[PDB]
Amino acid sequence: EVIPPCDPTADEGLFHICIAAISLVVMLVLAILARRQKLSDNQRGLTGLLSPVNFLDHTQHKGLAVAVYGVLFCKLVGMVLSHHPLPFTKEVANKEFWMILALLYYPTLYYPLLACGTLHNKVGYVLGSLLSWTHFGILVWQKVDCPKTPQIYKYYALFGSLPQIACLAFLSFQYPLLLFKGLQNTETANASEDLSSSYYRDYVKKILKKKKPTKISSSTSKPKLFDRLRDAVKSYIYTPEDVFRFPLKLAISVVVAFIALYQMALLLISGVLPTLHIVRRGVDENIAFLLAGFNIILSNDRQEVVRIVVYYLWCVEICYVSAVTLSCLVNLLMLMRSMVLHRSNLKGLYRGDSLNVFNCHRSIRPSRPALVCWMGFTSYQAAFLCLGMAIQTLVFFICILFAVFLIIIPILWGTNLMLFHIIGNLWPFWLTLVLAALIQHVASRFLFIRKDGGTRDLNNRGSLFLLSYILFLVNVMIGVVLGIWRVVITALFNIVHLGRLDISLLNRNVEAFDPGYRCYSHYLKIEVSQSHPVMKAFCGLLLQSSGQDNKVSNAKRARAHWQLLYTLVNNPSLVGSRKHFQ
Amino acid sequence: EVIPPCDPTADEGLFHICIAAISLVVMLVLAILARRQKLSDNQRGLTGLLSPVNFLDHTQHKGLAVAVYGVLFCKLVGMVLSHHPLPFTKEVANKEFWMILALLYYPTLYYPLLACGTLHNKVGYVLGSLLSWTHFGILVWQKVDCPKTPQIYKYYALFGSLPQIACLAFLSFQYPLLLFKGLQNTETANASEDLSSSYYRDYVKKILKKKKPTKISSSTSKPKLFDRLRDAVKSYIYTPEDVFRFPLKLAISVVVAFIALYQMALLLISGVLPTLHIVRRGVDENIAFLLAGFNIILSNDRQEVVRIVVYYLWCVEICYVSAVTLSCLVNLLMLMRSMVLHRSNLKGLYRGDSLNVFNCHRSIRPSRPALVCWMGFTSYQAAFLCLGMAIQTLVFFICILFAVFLIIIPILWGTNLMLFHIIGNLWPFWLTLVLAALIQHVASRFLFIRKDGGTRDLNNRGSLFLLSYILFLVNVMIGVVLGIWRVVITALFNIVHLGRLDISLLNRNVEAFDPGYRCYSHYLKIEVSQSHPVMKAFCGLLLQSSGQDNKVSNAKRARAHWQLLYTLVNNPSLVGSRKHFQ
Amino acid sequence: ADQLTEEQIAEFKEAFSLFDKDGDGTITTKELGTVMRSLGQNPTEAELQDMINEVDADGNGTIDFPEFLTMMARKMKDTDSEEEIREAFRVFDKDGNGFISAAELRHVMTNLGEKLTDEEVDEMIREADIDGDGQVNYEEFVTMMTS
Amino acid sequence: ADQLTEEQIAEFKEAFSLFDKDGDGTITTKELGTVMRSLGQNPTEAELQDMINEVDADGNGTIDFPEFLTMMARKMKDTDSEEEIREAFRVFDKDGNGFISAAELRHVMTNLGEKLTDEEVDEMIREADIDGDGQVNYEEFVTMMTS
Ligand SMILES: CC(C)CCC[C@@H](C)[C@H]1CC[C@H]2[C@@H]3CC=C4C[C@@H](O)CC[C@]4(C)[C@H]3CC[C@]12C
Ligand SMILES: CC(C)CCC[C@@H](C)[C@H]1CC[C@H]2[C@@H]3CC=C4C[C@@H](O)CC[C@]4(C)[C@H]3CC[C@]12C
Ligand SMILES: [Ca+2]
Ligand SMILES: [Ca+2]
Ligand SMILES: [Ca+2]
Ligand SMILES: [Ca+2]
Ligand SMILES: [Ca+2]
Ligand SMILES: [Ca+2]
Ligand SMILES: [Ca+2]
Ligand SMILES: [Ca+2]
Repeated sequence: EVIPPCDPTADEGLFHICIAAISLVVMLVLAILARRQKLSDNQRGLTGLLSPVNFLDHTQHKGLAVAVYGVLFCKLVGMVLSHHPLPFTKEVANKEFWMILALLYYPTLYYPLLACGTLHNKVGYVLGSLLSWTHFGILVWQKVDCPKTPQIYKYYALFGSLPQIACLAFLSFQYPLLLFKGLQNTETANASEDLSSSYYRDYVKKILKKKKPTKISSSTSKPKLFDRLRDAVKSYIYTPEDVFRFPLKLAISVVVAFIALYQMALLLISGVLPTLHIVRRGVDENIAFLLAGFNIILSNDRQEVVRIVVYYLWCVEICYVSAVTLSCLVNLLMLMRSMVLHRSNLKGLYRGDSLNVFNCHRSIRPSRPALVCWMGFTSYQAAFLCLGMAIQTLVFFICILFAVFLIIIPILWGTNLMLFHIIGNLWPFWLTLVLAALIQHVASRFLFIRKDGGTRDLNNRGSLFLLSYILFLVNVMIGVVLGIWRVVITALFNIVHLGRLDISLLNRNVEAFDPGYRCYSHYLKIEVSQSHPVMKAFCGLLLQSSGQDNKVSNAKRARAHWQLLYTLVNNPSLVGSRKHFQ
Repeated sequence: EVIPPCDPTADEGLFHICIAAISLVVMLVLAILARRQKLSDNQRGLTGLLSPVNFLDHTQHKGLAVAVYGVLFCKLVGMVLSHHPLPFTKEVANKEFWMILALLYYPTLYYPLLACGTLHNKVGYVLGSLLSWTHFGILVWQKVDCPKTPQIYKYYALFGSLPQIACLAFLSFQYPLLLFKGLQNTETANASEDLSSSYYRDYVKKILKKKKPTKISSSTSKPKLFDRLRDAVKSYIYTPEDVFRFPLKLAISVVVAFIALYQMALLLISGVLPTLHIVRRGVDENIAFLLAGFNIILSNDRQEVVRIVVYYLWCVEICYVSAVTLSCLVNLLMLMRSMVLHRSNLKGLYRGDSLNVFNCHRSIRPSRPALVCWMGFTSYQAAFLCLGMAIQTLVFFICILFAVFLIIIPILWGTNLMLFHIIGNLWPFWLTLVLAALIQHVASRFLFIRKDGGTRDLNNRGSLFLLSYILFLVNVMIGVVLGIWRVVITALFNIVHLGRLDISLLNRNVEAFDPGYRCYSHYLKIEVSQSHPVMKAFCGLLLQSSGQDNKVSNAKRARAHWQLLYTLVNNPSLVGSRKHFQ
Repeated sequence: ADQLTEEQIAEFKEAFSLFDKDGDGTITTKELGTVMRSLGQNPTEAELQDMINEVDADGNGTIDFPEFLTMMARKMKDTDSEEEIREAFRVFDKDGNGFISAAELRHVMTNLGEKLTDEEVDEMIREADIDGDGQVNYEEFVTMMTS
Repeated sequence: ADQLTEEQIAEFKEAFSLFDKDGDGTITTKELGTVMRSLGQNPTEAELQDMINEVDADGNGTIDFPEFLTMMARKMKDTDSEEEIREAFRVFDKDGNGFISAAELRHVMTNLGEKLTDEEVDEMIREADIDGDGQVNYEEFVTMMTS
């Protein structure tokens, strides 16, 4: 009902031209410095441009990369809603084709932001800060004026840009903050990615020292239903004190999922309630009378029908709000749960142990299609969550109206009693499914099963073969109640765990065809074959001792020959695997 | 449109009185003979009545028990359809309560049929044959007159009783056939259930002799797409030459499932096509014109609308026939597949091996709720299949109209083109999901992955971290196509394998809450703890040698001491488990 | 009684477990008489004390697992694997002369416990003296494995 | 360098496998120089030939898995487990006198191969002779495990 003209939008067509002129310069400046520093693998193996931040480091600071992907995802959200958004200076060429290259446009535009972190010098952060000042400057100035927008909702683009604002603010408090750390000569250090931190050393230290905390304590005891409120804490515990740091590609995928949860929860609320209050206002009771009289019965008092139809459109709005707040809470509970399970999956794949040994009994081998699944694991995580919030809300919406219109209202008020004329006409029938299932459990523990010496339980036969024959046609009617439970409990479990990748929804025997669990294993297999935290700590002792260091070395060898013996005495089974492998 | 009066039905109220007078006598005759034979566990441990045929024998002849359960299931099918069927001489007492004790009535009525097989004498088969003559006599005579019945269909009760007729005919060719075998003095033998057949002896023989066929042959080679028509034969092969016989309770459950498949396939066809031909005849084109003119557009030629609406009600009948013949074929394919997998699950549980060791690593212990799942496993198998044919047909019906009304008709005729105005308006869009997924597979195998000596493949880094960043927003749009595939492939797999018990539909980590797989493991656990085919062959050497058999026995001991040595020489690891367990 | 794989021993390990509910690894009389009752028969307690005596060779009244293995190993075997008894001779004879002394016998019991008294060892060889010599033939060990 | 469980050795078995692509169980120079290149650095080939020489004690130019284990076992250990070196003394000393001879030393190499020549065995004990005696103290074995 309001339309703002915008001097920012009239300049946004030139801010498309301005910023893309800035981003093209800084990329080619970094092409000059790479021909002035004799860099490692960080150069492009096809042209020579810089790589962005190294993904196969576990000790690298992950504030920049989580920030930039958190911005690049939000521009995808706004791009779907606005139909037009980039016709601006290029040809359309069958306009739906022009809604494609914008997928390749935003990562090109934000590319010099990540590119500064790979150098750690006075050049990078000065160029890095001013760009993060600029994008934070343009967005905030666009939203101070014109908050009300006629696209979707009266406040939508303001609330739609709340992650994208605050995530650029993290770039503004990091590039000057890390430039200020250059006073301590943190720019004379180099891009050695195996820089022996305390993390790599303490992780090997945790393996060998472990024998002294291996001595266990006692066990505690908690009573009923508070341990049940404590075993749920045991699934909450993502915390525990550990020398363990995530991969970079996995750490991005949790936050980018968390932004995607925020965007679907806003799109569902602010797309439905506008078309509900309008009906709640514009009731047209004179017209809804003829809408009633053409199909159904007035049933009394056409004035009171205003009280009637409103008293149901309360409950449609109450249901659809409760459906989103249920579905948003569950996926919030799952990504927290998906955080602790990435920890235990990844330590168990260090050992080659018997946890994920359904495929870890085979060879670690970085094949071709293992690598494509790694290229773009973060996108799969945030894509399966947006479909999660769609289906879960569409299901729970129909699962609460079935409760509200059938058991909640009649216990509250008592208008319609449709189920209690069904269950009230089967009240002797469901007794016999109980009593026969009662007589099978009761007669088993007290007559057939005979606990004996050693608590070993045998059976009093003969009479049992009869009882499993009298109850034959009864147990078919129990077999229908378990039949609908198998269908239900598979439905709930397929939707709750629908937005997770670490878990396969199919059978044990056919896990490899579920495409979600397929791309997660091939991620986690190539992550351990490249950056294992023991061989990356091992080269630290061979590098930082080499750069900082006869019969005298034979005395070192005389210690070395004894330390070979001191290991083999306390480790017997290695002696065969020494002599067969010497 | 026809109504038969029935002199059988007017006598069926007395045939209810007649047969129940016969069945009560023969049960109490067997109570007298059990006080004249000093029987084993076959007596009731609460009253003293006979047990029916022993279920925990693997060598007992399974023609009787499969026949009687095949009759007892069919009476359940007819009992649901007729609302009234037993008001006849007893009180109604809230009539829906009177539709309950009939579940306990038919196994009481057919009880002396199974009870004859547990004696093997001249008394049993003479009494057994005449009863099987009688029930076969009454049913056939009821169906010679009055085939046409106004209940459901013109031929329904004739086609509805085709298993129940022919399964009593097996009782008529078994009780006189086994009575005729009593000429060879097969009634002087006893009810020793461990009767050492060739089965128990050859099964132990297959274990020890196995070392001489353990020498393997070569391997064959077959080209493409005929091996694909041969690996499907490898799932068909239920055949192979083996000394292996099913449990009795498992062997019943396949046939009773096969009858239940026949009954749902008849109820769906003969309940829907009557209400379809009537509309195909009684079209009322003058009335359907006003049915058309009140909602939609005539669009031409109200005479030709007769050709129009008929040309769609061809396809509704063609779809619903094809949906049943698809769903009947799949469950036919699954129970054949469920037959071979019961073989391999059960041999692998003899070993305690590493196949079903998700629970076989724990203790074999016949607990209380393990026994209830065994009591009535056959009912669960035939209950989950009737729900299988319901849902599978309801789903496939909606999955073919989506094909027939959208791709089949327009390629055939070309009236409506609803999808090819959707896909025709995205023809450049889906190219880029291909080309980016093309460029990830192509550039990986030819630039990054470097096969080296020893076929060990490493990667040319640096350039790859860039490519997994340019393609970030593209891979979200690939992540939606895999998102709907995860939802689809879980749906198909949940319906195809819905009528199986040997397979858990939930995750690996939560199999134990699926109630179908729960009752199958607790079956198969108590089946091996009672009748293992090695300890049941072991007591055969201790029984049939005891009833048919100093320094001379010390010479037998001098052979026995040497045979202890001959085993321990060729089996080294048992020596510790001999001396620690002597 | 020959060499077996892990699986072929794993089943006999399993079926042995269905007798001894103790987990101790041995079968008493009452640990046996319940199973015979479960398959129908009611044997005489004096007969069951005789029925263990065929299986038990150590005479301790209880049945070990290799005592359980040899009972099923005797009577369901093939006729002969002539090389494997010839393969057995390389352990029972250090000499290679084919003649197994009582001193060459006690070398094997030295490897495997030497559980029995030497008089009972002397009573073993008195069976194998149909050769007319008092010395174990190549065939004496063979006929003991056949019957 | 102390006693470990199966899991604690299983990881070092795994990280060793990421070097030797042969599966042979040993690391050459070119089997090493590819991994150092993969983490960025370009070492001198003469330096890499020196870098193996710290690890390899047998002097065959190649690295064994217990040769790989001791490198990580030295420098990330705790200060001392005083009982376990005292637990080690029961194998290195039959006498219980605490004094480890060259004859008591070669008993252990007899158990574990006796891979080295006796002159090189003689060059071992010449390190432990700061006691002023030519005899291994209780503490001589201790200081060799610390540094
Ligand atoms: C509870 C259900 C059966 C009620 C039906 C809901 C409606 C919306 C239909 C339409 C599409 C259907 C969904 C599509 C496919 C799946 C994925 C499967 O892994 C779980 C069931 C689930 C999620 C279906 C449930 C039922 C469904 C959601
Ligand atoms: C293919 C589907 C989604 C189309 C929807 C079909 C209609 C009939 C709805 C109504 C009830 C729904 C079914 C009920 C529950 C289940 C069990 C689940 O383990 C697989 C999906 C399945 C079988 C649903 C599929 C969709 C469904 C069949
Ligand atoms: Ca015992
Ligand atoms: Ca014994
Ligand atoms: Ca000799
Ligand atoms: Ca002789
Ligand atoms: Ca090698
Ligand atoms: Ca070496
Ligand atoms: Ca000494
Ligand atoms: Ca000294």
